[PDB]
Amino acid sequence: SWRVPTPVQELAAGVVEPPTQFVLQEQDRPGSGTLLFATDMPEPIPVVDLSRLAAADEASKLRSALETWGLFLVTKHGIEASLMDDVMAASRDFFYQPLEAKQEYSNLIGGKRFQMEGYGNDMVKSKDQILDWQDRLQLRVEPQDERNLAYWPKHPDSFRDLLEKYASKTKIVRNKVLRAMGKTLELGEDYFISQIGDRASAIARFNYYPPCPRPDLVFGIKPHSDGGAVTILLVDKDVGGLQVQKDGVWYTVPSMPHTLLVNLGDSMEIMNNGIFKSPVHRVVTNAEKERLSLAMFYGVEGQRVLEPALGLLGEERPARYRKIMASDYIIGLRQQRFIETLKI
Ligand SMILES: CS(=O)(=O)c1ccc(C(O)=C2C(=O)CCCC2=O)c([N+](=O)[O-])c1
Ligand SMILES: O=C(O)CCC(=O)C(=O)O
Ligand SMILES: [Co+2]
Repeated sequence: SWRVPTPVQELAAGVVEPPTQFVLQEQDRPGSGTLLFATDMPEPIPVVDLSRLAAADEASKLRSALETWGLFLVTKHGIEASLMDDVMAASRDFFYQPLEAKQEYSNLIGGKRFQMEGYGNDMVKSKDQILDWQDRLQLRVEPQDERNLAYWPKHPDSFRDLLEKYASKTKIVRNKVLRAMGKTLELGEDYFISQIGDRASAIARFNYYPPCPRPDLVFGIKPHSDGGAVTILLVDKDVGGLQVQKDGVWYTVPSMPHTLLVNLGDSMEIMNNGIFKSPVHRVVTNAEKERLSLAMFYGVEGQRVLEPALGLLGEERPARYRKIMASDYIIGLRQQRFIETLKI
């Protein structure tokens, strides 16, 4: 039974204690037993005006942010507040539907076996696995010919249209960030555009974190780094919870309305020879309100061999990561963090 979890939104309704499968060992808890989860992020806060990324001072801000945090907030990103609010409303609308309606999109293929795409939870591997306090709807967006539209919610009926339009807007953001990164690494503005390739990948993950009566005991999403090249994250109504690790310390990622958060993923850490790192991040829950986010994961095409860019290497700049085909990295990332296995 334990390999077929009931959605946390159901298990959380009205409870005053988290069920045992969500409770972390005391030393793993946010605050490690206590109620102080994270430190405020010190100034300067990493914020990048995406419309001015060709100005030298703005490019410098992007570089500083990537060296320091591996992530940054973006303003002037070209996405209407109306579209951001509507795509997150469509997500909320879906999660508020009855369990049996959402389960038509279940990622448990016969109610028993996990796959990534669909509505439900991440894979449960071992009965001792501590589960995260969240549900998610995860969908293949690109390459468009690999989509399985049977997993895309039909209600509200504008869900697909809104996701398609939003993702076309975050793809613009992806391209601007990647071009700025090729330039600052002196690899050519185009370098990462060519890396992701014609069949560049895009996955949409709608996260739903129910309120938790004991946020000191659980993770909304456990510490992790993302697997792709860059992630573009939208947090609905800027509800707090997202935290980033730097030097063993957990820092609150600040909220800014109508902004996006851009963070690097493991594929970029490999490609850029670890000059910038893929940041480890987590979500802590709260007692008062649900929290919703939409992560757009952008990665390289499946056949691309991930390796440190030749332009970053030389006699005194050895490769720090071993070569691996992108699809094999993602599979290995699924089944000690996985990117450490690639270090040489
Ligand atoms: C959830 S994740 O481990 O960050 C994550 C998982 C899979 C993918 C994605 O499907 C890609 C391709 O399909 C296969 C090659 C690698 C590439 O990454 C992404 N992505 O496109 O960014 C992220
Ligand atoms: O909900 C968030 O703010 C973070 C989501 C996240 O880390 C992920 O979906 O990989
Ligand atoms: Co993440």
